[PDB]
Amino acid sequence: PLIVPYNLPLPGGVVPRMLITILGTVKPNANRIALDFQRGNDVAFHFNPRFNENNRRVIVCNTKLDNNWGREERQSVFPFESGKPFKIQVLVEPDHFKVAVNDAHLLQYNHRVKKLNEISKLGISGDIDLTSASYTMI
Ligand SMILES: OC[C@H]1O[C@@H](S[C@@H]2O[C@H](CO)[C@@H](O)[C@H](O)[C@H]2O)[C@H](O)[C@@H](n2cc(-c3ccccc3F)nn2)[C@H]1O
Repeated sequence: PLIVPYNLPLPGGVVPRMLITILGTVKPNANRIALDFQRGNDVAFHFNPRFNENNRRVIVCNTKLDNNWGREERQSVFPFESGKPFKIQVLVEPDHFKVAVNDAHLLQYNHRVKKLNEISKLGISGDIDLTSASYTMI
């Protein structure tokens, strides 16, 4: 029952072995969700489930630098369902973010922003009831 959009500070940025967990429930008739791992105004890793892009469900990932989006990476495996509880786990690995949803691997996103210790905030937005957002080292 956290307020959305939600800003989770990531003190000292991210680092390999850091696991970020987001628990929530998708709203009925959801349109979109976004996680934005931010380095100041830049978005190192945007993770964006879209429930209706041309009547298809797709996950779009990208990076925003100096207010410009780059090349999208798209994943049609789509583990979310309107109305249902989810867990997103984002594990920082040395050369990529590794994302699992509901304990099943979903995608990896290679690091474009390389100053990992400056990726100091996670924004959580869109059509969810947000239960919790936290991090730990594994
Ligand atoms: O690349 C990734 C970006 O994509 C564009 S749309 C893109 O536009 C291109 C140019 O026309 C096309 O070339 C390309 O096909 C098409 O995907 C989105 O607006 C961006 N966004 C989403 C959101 C957001 C806000 C609130 C809640 C959830 C959210 F997700 N805030 N910003 C971002 O997701």
